Amino acid sequence: HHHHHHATNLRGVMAALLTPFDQQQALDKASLRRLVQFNIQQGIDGLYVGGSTGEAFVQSLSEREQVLEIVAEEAKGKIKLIAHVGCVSTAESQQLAASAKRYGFDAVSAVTPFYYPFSFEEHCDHYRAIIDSADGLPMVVYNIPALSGVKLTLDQINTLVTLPGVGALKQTSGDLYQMEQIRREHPDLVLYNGYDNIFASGLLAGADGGIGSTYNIMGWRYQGIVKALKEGDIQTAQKLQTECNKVIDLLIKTGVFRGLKTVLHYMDVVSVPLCRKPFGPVDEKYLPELKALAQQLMQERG
Amino acid sequence: HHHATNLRGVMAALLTPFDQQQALDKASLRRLVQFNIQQGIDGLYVGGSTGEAFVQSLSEREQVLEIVAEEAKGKIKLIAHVGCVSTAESQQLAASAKRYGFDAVSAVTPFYYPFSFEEHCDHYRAIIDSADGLPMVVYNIPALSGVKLTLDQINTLVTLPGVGALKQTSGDLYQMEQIRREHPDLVLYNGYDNIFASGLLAGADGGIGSTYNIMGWRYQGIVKALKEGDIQTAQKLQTECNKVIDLLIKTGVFRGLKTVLHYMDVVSVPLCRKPFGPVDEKYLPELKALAQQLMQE
Amino acid sequence: ATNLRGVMAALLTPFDQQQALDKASLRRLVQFNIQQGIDGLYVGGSTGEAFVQSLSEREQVLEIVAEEAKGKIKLIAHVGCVSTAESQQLAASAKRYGFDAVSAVTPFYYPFSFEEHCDHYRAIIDSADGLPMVVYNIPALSGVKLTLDQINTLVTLPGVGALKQTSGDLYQMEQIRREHPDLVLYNGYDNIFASGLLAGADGGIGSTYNIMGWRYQGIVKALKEGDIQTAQKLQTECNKVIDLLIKTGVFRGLKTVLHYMDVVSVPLCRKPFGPVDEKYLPELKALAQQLMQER
Amino acid sequence: ATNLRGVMAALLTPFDQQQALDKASLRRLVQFNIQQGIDGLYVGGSTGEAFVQSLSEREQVLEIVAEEAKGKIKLIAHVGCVSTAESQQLAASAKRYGFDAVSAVTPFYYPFSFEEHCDHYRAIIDSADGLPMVVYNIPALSGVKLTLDQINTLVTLPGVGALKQTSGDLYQMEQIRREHPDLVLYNGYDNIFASGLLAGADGGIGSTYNIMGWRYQGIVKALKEGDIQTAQKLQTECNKVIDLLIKTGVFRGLKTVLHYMDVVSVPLCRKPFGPVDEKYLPELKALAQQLMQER
Repeated sequence: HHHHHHATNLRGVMAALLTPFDQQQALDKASLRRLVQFNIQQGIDGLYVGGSTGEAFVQSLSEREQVLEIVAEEAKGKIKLIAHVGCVSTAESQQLAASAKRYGFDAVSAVTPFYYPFSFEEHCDHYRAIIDSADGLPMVVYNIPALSGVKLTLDQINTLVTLPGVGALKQTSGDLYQMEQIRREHPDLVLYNGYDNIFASGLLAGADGGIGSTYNIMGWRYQGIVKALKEGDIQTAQKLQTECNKVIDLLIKTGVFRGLKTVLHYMDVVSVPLCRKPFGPVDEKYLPELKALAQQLMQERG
Repeated sequence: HHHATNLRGVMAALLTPFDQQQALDKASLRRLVQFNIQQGIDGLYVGGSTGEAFVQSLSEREQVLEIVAEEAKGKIKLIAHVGCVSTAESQQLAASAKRYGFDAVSAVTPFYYPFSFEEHCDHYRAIIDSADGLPMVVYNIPALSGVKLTLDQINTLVTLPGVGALKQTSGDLYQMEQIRREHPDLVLYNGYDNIFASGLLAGADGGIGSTYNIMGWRYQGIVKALKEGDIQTAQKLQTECNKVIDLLIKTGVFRGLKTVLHYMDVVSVPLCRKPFGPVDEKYLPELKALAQQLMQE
Repeated sequence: ATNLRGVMAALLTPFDQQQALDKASLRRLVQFNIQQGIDGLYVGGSTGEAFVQSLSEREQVLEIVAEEAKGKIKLIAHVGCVSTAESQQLAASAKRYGFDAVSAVTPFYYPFSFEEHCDHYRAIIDSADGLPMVVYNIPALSGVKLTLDQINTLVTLPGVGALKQTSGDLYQMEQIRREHPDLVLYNGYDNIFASGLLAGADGGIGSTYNIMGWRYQGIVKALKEGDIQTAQKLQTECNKVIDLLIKTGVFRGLKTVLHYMDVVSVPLCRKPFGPVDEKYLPELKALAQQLMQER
Repeated sequence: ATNLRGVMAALLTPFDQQQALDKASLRRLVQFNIQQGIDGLYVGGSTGEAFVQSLSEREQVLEIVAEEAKGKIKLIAHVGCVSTAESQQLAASAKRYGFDAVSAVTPFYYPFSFEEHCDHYRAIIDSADGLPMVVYNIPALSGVKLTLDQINTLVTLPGVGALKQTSGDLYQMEQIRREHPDLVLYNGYDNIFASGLLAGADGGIGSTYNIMGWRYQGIVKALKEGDIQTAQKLQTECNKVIDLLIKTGVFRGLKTVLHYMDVVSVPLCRKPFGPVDEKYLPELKALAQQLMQER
């Protein structure tokens, strides 16, 4: 499918960008800019902006557009930029897609619309409408059954990823039989592994990249896994995945987004490491570990 | 809980009319509000799931809340569903509900992202504060929210200061009985229309539901029949409601209700917002026949 | 199938200190149930710990219960196994012992297609040799998720006279009743019995009927007479007991209550079920005394 | 328990058109596996249709397999039942027949507490009298949802030497390996074998190894050689076969391929399993021919 061929340039390891907030839970613009540069300096292939990790679903459309605009100013032409524009509403999703186009993003993406049960035909129309509003930007279908409640069959996934204008699939599923099945059906499809804690295994199963939240603090590790596997150095790939999972273990305990924001706070990137309500603060007993992790990561990096 | 005793009854979960451009249809909203008042409904639950809240902006939700208050304040009870995923957004809507003179606020357990139980409690606390004296109706709908509260957690939520009711959209009638047993004075709304009679028997003392927009009097009739010990009439009414619900599930529930209301000369354009699609045209004869049946009744 | 309508205790299987069948306690439990005014017994079901018994042990229980109670109350033999052939054996034995009906749980563990489920029931019905089949639906334990349409096909199979509906979905209970006005339809979850009857069930089969079957008969009566408050009160009292039994473990909690009622010598379930925690013994003792004083 | 590390076929149990054990085909299937170069056999498991056989039938199969294979390849006896006592009888029999290890699925149908699962394993381990235990985790069929902490407790019980992990959660696979660097850890889902090895499994137990065990051994080899492309190519070929087997039904599909390889006389599973849809026979025959020519 030629739409898959035309999206070849989107293959890679893309950080799901966090949205920094200030003490009053408004956008912290200076921290957002610092975070974008910090990701570029890690050697990340691109950014996935306004996704789950960006706390999109506790932001308004206007807030999401501001983030999109700022990220484009900072990063357009330097690394790939995918705009997650998905809302429950098709119309809202289209507005964000239109804005992504205006700001010069390389792609758009939409989570399968959630809360209300929609038919598969309704899902397909949703993506079509957003693709039209994206005005040439390729679409990354975003599948995350754990949070969306949307339970697509493989046949449905196949239809979705071959809609005109779709160039990739962000597969946030731990089912690696299905990962292999998708690769086998679509040999040229850009296929992002969505769960960071199985990245090496997802690549082996057929993913050709990833999009993840933990890439913000250790994206070079995931780059290092791609490299190890390409060279056939399985031991280095396993070692890196194991180190990633030790960190993921801690972030699951602390809360993932806020744990990441706190680590980035000790890396001097984020000024105030809060998520938006109803997310609460990181428990203070985890602070030594998170600071320790921040120190560990800079020392292996710098 | 005995304070909020005035919130007991059968409250329609109000639909939000739209036009073919997907804009709010305010004329049809007003007509639908009056249609519900004329049916003898006890109140309206505004901007809930049935109201298509989660495909509207805050401004749109506020516009609807305002119009309903204009139409119905003082005539029937008004509950504003103000729930968003965001606490701050939910607080804005709660403050607006207060301004418009609603009798109560409500919020669905915040969804998509997993939140801890403590995070849920703080969310409700913050909204109650912004409601500034309006009692809170905790809204539990596990099937759509993905939030799996334990009974003990439900107990903690419903006894938070400012909480006067639970909207229990759950088919587990053991838990319905357990909630009634623990909280003898709690206003407890049955949320699944197709078990209303059984929910009342288990302990609910009223309900909030989408199908009440077209046949609210049948649910009042179940309440009446059960108060008089007339099981047979209660069962017959529930069976008739379920015959309708079978059809609505086939057609799509919100858009089916809006189509019935369209044939009743209430709603101009029976559309839901995208990504909801239109009613399959093969169902229109059944939906029209139903409107006629219900009007004659 | 109309004569199968009613309130039937899901009989427990008493065991001795060595986990073998305690035949004397079994006989005592059967009589105890008859004296409570139960309409019948459902023997060798989930509650009977069927799935930790051999086929010969299950036959032994069936034979003895028939000795005790045949002619006096209705007797339904749960003959269900994963294996069809094993299920057929028990069905043939039920017929020999003179049971009024057979029953089989949807076969579990391995996923079977719906037509495989249908063939399974057909085979068991053939082996039942004229005994009506009670289809037994319990999704929470069986893992089998039948659609309403599939339930409709199952309950209309030649030879099927009833459905034991162990589901808390009371929309579906009403739908089943509406589709099949004459079907015998047993409410399976004790803790919604009053509500299940209201939705369309015309009786029930349950584990807690062994210790308070008269309360459920009382709910049927109260509803028949339009005494909704009495029905609700009885359901509430049943649910207070069910709360405790869920804490203690239901089969062993029931056996322990029956032990304090002088019916069951040794109130053990079969391994891997463990014993009742000793800290719940005062509550279960208090419960037996209350129920005995209640009659 | 390093000696248990490897690629072990979950042996199918052949039956005839009467649904009786086909012992001649069992012996042939055992020999066929040995000649494929399999490391061992896991006997009377899910794939062996344990849960539609009597204890005696399961014992007969265990005895025959030991006769054919003892000392030539590793032998693991799946002795698991819902009942602890039944599981203990099979464990004692496995010991008598000279098996290298025993295994038990988490007991299913009735909800048991985690303590009750542990005591179940302790009892089976005692009856195995020195044979190491392979804890068998298969959430999708058993309905038992163990936490990582619970799995950690189980795999460290005295006498446990391995975990059969039939779960597609490869985060947990990695976590288990991280916690227990020396634990024998079998990948249970054949269609993610290469990925499970990468996450931390050090071998596997699977149903499809009966017809293409050498491919899985080839994946283990390719990964140790650091040849990722060959590991992927092999996994892709295994999944093309698995796609077909899932369409046909896996056990009966495997038996049908084996039939065309002249190993199994009658490719039937026991009722309530039905026969293969005849429209799939051309595909299943061609697969047999392909696989015979490849080996």
